[PDB]
Amino acid sequence: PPDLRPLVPLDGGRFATSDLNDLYRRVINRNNRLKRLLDLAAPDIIVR
Amino acid sequence: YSYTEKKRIRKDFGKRPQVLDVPYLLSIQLDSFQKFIEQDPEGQYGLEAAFRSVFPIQSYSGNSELQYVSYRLGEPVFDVQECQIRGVTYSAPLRVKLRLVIYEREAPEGTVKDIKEQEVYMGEIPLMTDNGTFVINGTERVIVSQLHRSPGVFFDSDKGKTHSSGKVLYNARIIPYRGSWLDFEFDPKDNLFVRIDRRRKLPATIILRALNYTTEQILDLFFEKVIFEIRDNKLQMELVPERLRGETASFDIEANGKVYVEKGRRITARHIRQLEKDDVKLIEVPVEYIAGKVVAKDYIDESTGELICAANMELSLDLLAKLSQSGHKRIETLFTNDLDHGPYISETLRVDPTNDRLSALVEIYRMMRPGEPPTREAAESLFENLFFSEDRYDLSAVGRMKFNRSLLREEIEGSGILSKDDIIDVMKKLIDIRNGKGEVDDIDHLGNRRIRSVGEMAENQFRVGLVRVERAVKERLSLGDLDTLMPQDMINAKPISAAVKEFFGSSQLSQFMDQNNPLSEITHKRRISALGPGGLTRERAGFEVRDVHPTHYGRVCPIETPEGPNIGLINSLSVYAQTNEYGFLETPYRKVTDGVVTDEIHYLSAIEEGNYVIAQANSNLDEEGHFVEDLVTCRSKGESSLFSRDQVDYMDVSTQQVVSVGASLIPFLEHDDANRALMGANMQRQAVPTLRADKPLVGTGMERAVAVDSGVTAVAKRGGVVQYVDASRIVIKVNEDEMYPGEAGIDIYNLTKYTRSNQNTCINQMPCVSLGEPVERGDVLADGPSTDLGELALGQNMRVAFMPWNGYNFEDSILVSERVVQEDRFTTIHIQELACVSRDTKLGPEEITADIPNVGEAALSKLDESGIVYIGAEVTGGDILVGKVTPKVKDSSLRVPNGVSGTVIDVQVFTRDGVEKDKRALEIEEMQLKQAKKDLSEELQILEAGLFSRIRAVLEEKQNQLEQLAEQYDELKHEFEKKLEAKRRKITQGDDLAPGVLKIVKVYLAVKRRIQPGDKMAGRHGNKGVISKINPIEDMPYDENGTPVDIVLNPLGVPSRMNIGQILETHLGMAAKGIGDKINAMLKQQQEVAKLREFIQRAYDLGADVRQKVDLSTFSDEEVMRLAENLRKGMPIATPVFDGAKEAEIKELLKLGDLPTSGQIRLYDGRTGEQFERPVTVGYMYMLKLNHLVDDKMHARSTGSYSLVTQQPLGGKAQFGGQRFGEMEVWALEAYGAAYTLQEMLTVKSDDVNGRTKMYKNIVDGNHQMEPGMPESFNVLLKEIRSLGINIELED
Amino acid sequence: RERMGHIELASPTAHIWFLKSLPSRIGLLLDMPLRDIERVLYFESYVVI
Amino acid sequence: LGKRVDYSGRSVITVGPYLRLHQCGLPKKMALELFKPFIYGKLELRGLATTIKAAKKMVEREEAVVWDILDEVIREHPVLLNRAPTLHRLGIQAFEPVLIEGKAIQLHPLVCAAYNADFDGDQMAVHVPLTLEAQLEARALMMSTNNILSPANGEPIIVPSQDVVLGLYYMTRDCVNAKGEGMVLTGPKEAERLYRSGLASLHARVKVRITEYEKDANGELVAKTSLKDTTVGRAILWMIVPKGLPYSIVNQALGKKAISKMLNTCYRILGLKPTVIFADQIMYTGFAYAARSGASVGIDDMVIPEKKHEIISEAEAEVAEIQEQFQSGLVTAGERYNKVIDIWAAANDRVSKAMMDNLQTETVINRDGQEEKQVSFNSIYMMADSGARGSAAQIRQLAGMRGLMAKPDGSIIETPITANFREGLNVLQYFISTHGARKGLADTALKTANSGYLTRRLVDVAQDLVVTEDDCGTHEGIMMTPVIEGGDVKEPLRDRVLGRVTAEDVLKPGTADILVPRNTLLHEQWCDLLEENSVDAVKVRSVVSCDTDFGVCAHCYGRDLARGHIINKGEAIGVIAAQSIGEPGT
DNA sequence: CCCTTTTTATTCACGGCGAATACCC
DNA sequence: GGGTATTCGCCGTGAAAGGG
RNA sequence: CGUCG
RNA sequence: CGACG
Ligand SMILES: [Mg+2]
Ligand SMILES: [Zn+2]
Repeated sequence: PPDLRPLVPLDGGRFATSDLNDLYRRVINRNNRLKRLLDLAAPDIIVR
Repeated sequence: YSYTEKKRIRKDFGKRPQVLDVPYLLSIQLDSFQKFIEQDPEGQYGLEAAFRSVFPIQSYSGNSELQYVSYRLGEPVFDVQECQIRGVTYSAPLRVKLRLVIYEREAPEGTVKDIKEQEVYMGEIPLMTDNGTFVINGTERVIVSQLHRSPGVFFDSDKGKTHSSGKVLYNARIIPYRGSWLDFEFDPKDNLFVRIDRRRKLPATIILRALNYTTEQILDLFFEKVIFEIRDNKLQMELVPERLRGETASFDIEANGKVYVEKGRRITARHIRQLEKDDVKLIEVPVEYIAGKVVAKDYIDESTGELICAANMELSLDLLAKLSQSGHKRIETLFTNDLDHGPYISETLRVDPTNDRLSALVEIYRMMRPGEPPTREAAESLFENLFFSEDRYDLSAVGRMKFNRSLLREEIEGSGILSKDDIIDVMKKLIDIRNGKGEVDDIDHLGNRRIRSVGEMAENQFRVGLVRVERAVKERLSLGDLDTLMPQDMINAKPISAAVKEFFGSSQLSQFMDQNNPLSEITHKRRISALGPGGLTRERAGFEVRDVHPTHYGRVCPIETPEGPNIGLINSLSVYAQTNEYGFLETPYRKVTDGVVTDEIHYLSAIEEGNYVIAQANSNLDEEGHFVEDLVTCRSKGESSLFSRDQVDYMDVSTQQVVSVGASLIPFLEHDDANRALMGANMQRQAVPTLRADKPLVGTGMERAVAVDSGVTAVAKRGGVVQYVDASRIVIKVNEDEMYPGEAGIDIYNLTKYTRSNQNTCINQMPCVSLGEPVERGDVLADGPSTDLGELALGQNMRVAFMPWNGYNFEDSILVSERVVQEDRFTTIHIQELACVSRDTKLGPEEITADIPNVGEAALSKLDESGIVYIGAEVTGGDILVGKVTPKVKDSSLRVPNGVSGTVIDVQVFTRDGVEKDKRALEIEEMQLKQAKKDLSEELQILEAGLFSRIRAVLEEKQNQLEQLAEQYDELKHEFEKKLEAKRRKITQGDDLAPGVLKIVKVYLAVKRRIQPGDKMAGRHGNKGVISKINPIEDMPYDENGTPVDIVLNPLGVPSRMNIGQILETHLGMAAKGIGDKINAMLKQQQEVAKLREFIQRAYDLGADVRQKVDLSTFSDEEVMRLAENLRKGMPIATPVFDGAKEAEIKELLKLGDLPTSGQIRLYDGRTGEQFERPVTVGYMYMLKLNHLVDDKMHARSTGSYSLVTQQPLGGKAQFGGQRFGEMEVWALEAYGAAYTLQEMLTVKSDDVNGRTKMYKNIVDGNHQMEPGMPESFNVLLKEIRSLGINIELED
Repeated sequence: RERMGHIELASPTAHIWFLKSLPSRIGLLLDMPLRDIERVLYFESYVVI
Repeated sequence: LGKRVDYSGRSVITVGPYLRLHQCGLPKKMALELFKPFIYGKLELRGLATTIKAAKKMVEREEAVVWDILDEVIREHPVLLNRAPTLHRLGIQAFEPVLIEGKAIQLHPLVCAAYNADFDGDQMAVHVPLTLEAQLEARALMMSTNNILSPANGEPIIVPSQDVVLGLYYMTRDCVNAKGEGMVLTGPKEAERLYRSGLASLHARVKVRITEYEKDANGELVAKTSLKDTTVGRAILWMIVPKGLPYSIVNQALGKKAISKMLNTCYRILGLKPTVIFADQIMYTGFAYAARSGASVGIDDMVIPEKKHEIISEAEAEVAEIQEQFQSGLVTAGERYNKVIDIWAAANDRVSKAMMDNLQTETVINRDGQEEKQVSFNSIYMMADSGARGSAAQIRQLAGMRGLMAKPDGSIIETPITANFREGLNVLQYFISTHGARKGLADTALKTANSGYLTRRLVDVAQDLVVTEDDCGTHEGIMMTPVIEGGDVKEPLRDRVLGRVTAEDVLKPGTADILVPRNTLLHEQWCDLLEENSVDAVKVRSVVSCDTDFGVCAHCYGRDLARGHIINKGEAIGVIAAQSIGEPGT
């Protein structure tokens, strides 16, 4: 749940965030890339 | 004497005169950056070596050459005094000149078309000030040195730590400067393996086959070749008399009718002497010795062209029969041994099938890259740029020197690249250690460790930035177009600026400097830390690394290490210790020639110390340079032994060579233990400056070096007289012999008043010179924090008695009277900093305008019409200082936290170019321009008076001179107007801020902290403790005169802790106070001058061969009264750490000042008023005050805020949090019953957000009943395990 | 704090706690050493089905 | 397992010698901050404030109305004092806090031996219980007056450390000649009056009439009047001693262990109620007479033996002669080094013996004509002999030579440190001492973390063992016997079987009868019969040979070494055992 | 909001447990 | 045809950032 | 055990 | 997340 991973909006040049949210965002990005890759009839090495 | 020493002469008790003066303590920080800044024609050190390692560069198929011309540093627009109050980085721009030429077509050395030279700016480097600090973000920053291992080759070993067998195992390790390591380890099965960068194992034949070596070019190097020849009967080998010692008799050794060794006879010296005397060459060997040898070279045939056998095989009977019947005259082999030699190369060649260079390169590419398939060309390029490329593997001169010194080479210069013979010499040195004729080295020796300063780390970071810039321009020039635009914007200054901001900012060795004491600043600047980048880890250290080697004599102080996690690694540098050219350490030594001690000094390194013999500094002389004793103690190679008189080669300089400058200020160091002196040196660094810092009665004499070596005081640059004395500035008119013909004239010294340090401690400089006092060069002008007339004054001194007083000094506590509180002695001013940041906000930005809601009617009287608090108003923690409004009305005003109540002394407003204040920053700018105008008017009024005197003395030659001085006056007024316009453009310029802020206001609060029960006070010998109760005056014990004792200590720590130097310090302080009271007795009444001068001469002539030798006959009548005024509170005593005063001199000084010999006078009780049964040791001791105030330790919380990730209270004092109930407290509660105590500890107080409110309501209504509830942390854990692929629930 | 979400996977994947448990659960359940499981899971070799 | 708590504070410890054993000192600001809802509830129940906000405004404005309300809530409400390093159960105790002026907590000196907290800037935490059951558990179980014994052994933890033992040693001592020697007194009050008036000295052999009470009968206490030759200070200290103790515990030398044996005798004869007042009265008398003693150190207190230089000269001559014999080619170096270190150890022992003989016999006082020799009244000798602060080895290193300083790699240098701390030293006699000090500091800094990890591993092994039964009945057991390493004895029979139920009957070697039954407790009376019968091995039930499922019984454990009775049912003894094992591991 | 290519290569003490080569009957 | 002693590695505790 | 970002 | 006592 998002209450277990608090993201306080800091004030500065860079944004402060948690690493677990970035890992989950990377997992969702890889899953969406694989979902876009399966809809194009890709060969074996790229889906591998 | 100088003008400072004539004010108050400190009496010295040293018996041995010094030969070498104490040098500048900040030389290890100043000379390295000086060599980094300036240019050298050789290009060895500095920025020239960094620019020469990259330039020149050459692109492939482009014919473009970008060479180097010169460079020049720029001048910063801000000085040091402006960046400390502005916030910008004190740095200077770097201007470099390059030249880009282009060649013709099909001509690598053709002519050029055009030249491209310009001035390119690449980043701003931070400049070091005169004290050795760096201003990064307005704070002075000090980068400490790094003690790392020198590049080269070493030999480590393990004492059976890997295998269970009891034996020894050696290993060689090559450490380069920038490259990959090379480990050559042994095995218990007599094998050799190669480990590179902690990768997988690899035998030594692969690294030998890859260097273009055959099989016959390997076995002939590590072994001796034995050549057999065919004879008529009983074919024989050659004999060497030095190769058959240690082997049993295998046959009957007999030649020419005389029997040498029979069957089963051990070789004695007579038999080998007869063999060396006969030296015959015809001796037979039987057939059972042939099969024990191996093959050295593969036998080829000259008739059929077929090989007989391969290389490194076993000799059999059919093979020797075929070799005898074929016609092979030369039979080659090697020699095998068990106590002299070792067949390791023959064993290594039979554990792997690697025979050719191709399989060796395949194994190299497999060990280096386990995923990529092996090949031929890329593996050859990989082996080319591993160890035979200067861009990826380069060593310095110290690495080549340590590599050639460990292999017995006379050349100390090289190219810095590894060759093929270096590995052969390393393996040949490694074999002799295993065989028995070698020796092992050690890592803890100071000859193998190198100190890296900031001048090398900044050069390495600049080289990293330069190689990044040249890699970027090489990747850009591979596809870009040429002769298009001037090479000025193609060089990106952003990677170099990011590299120097990462190096000078967030780094392991770039730490803050604590400005609580000048001795603390000197110790922090002279700090040798073994940790940092490129070193070891604190948590991964062992026993011998934290242990100090005996070769640290005079180079590392043994009683200055921080106790705790890192002890023995953050050690400090000694007094006379100096760096070397290669980066080592050297100490001066007096040269002893045929018994005559010459006054010249010689700096000896760590490896040169053991080669010679050095005597001790505590040796009596006959005033001629000779030793009065025959046998004296010295050191030969690391141990103490008695030597003769002629055998003495060197001698120490002084007794203060071993300890540092932090441990030299402890009087009577030889009477204390090592742990007590270590704790005293650690607590002396944490001294806090009091309100009126007075002089110590018992000192050493190096306090003046600490006072004038650190940039915390004001010294005179040129000699002259003082013209104007003020608390803000000091105007000194220079003399005529030091006045430059082109200078401005007088010198103006600005004094910092009430500035904030890094430890929230108030620091200021107060003047000490009078109106019209002659000063000279090197004379002090203003006493800063912890300074008394150019001497370091850490704490105060008072009456100290050692007796138990009603249990108020039970373990370590200190009973302090109310006279110390009433005399305003231990009161410290603390300055805090409170800022207010106003950033961007949607639907109404953050402003400091009027009509702030949620206020009171009393808040308007303390603020102005804008909202800024006035300077000089006593505030209370919880009030409103800066009222900031945030439209979204919402209030975001800056408030004072509870626990601090001070006075506003300075308000700094930093505005941007968009919004400018109309009443706050403008009056600050007017005050700064008025101060600058007053300063320039006071500096040029003397020049205007001199020009008026010139125009009155002068007023055709005279008309031409009048026109000359008139046009000079016009040029002077023109440059005056130009300087005024330049100062107006400099002051009213502005600054840059972060993208997002509007303005930043800062309010400084000055709180006055006094002494209270709960504070921490200590001395200089390790007598730490706290204060229990402020006793009244009439309750304290007193002597017959009625003077009460200020501090009552505990004498129980004297038999427990071995620090008895505090007793000698107390007796010496009592004698000094008696001398001062006898001096003041001649000043309270009307006395003469000659009797006081005679008493002063008697006080400075105790005897026992002192080295002070003052002369009071040369003093005039005006300075004797000033000296008596400076000595009416007590005479300072200089006591060195090992050349200190004896007990007889203390007894003579006690007998001189009408004091008893034992020093224990009978004291009466304060409460009852009767004499004690035993005499009490009472005297004067120099006490200190530590930075452990009770106002920063007391914290309590009943209800407060909680975290968001879990329902638990916070922790600390700045945030409103509670104490942590650890697991050991839960174990201690489980040792008792404590069921409902543990149920309310971790469920009601922390968790149960609906249960703790019910508990608070029950306490309010008057019910002491709780609920169990449900802990929220267990629900967080249940939701966390359920986020994985593991299911967990609760069953009913 | 108690409401959760789920992410579907278009391609199946293996677990880590049942792979490097020392000993492995999949390595104990099947007649296979760990290196062949790492070869199949990292697409290095095939298995006949 | 570890959470942040509320109603907690932290400050710096202070001695505060005017307090009692069951109370401590709390500041007014901490007592006002940690007791805000109690003050709010008292203001609501008293009917003084209108609402909770009015009470909050009255509290945060610093008024003089809620100050006497604090006297009703910090009267019978104990707090939980705690040190930041916790090793066993005595690190968390309960005290009744009083209102003092300052910003520091006053920790009692009698519990400092259990807390292991000196006053060199140490900090401690204080907790406030909220539940009524938590307050009753802090009063009845976690109180400082209830926990006076050690959890590892049956020894009292409330001992005079350095100052009270020095005051009791200076008050009770024998002299040969003083003011008012040879007079007979009528009681202890006359001796105290003569000491306070100044007509008689503190250390003088006088005769007083004392009445000692005995409890040999059952139900009453008899009395007997006698006149014994004693000291005036012992007659003053007899008023501190209650009626349950005889005069044989007062007339001794009264060192460090004598006060502990006196407190153990008072606990084993009278109980817990007269002991907590007797220890406080001992501490009050010691703190009162420590100011009257006036012991101080100096230069003349650390004497130097005049025959030390002769021993040093003959030792250096012997090393020079054996070095000449080594250089001549007679004795090899491997035995010459052992001979040099042996004669240096012998010279160090001779110098130490001469220094001890000079320290213990240096004062002579005459009585009539000829003079007499007695024990010296030196301050360092009084602090070393009584066991107040410092062992004998530190006095040997201080006055005499400190001996040989060893190298940290394992070897030891053959030449020792000649000069002592009173005389001057060079840099050669200060290097190896710094080597050994840095080695010892790194050793303790690593071994305290090793001991912390060891006790952290040792708590979780026996964390689930609760006594659930009283009697089970087992026929097996261990053979308890004092072990013999080869020389003399090390642990007697009394300190091995004290408070443990035996397994079977003990066979007598002389007459072969039955001494003890099977299920019986071994108190302080059966051990005397066991040592008088001179048995070899006793079959005693242990913890390993029990048969209770999921825990042990009350008979297989025995005495809990905290109380005189048996351990009650439901005590987690495994955590106490792990804490008593892991505590002296440092 | 998205691909790619030239090489950032960075150092404990001690113990438990799993896996590829071997001599002998 | 067939198996555990010895050894050697892995794990437990205190290659991806730059511009438009 | 604290301070800092 | 690093430095310091
Ligand atoms: Mg302490
Ligand atoms: Zn049982």
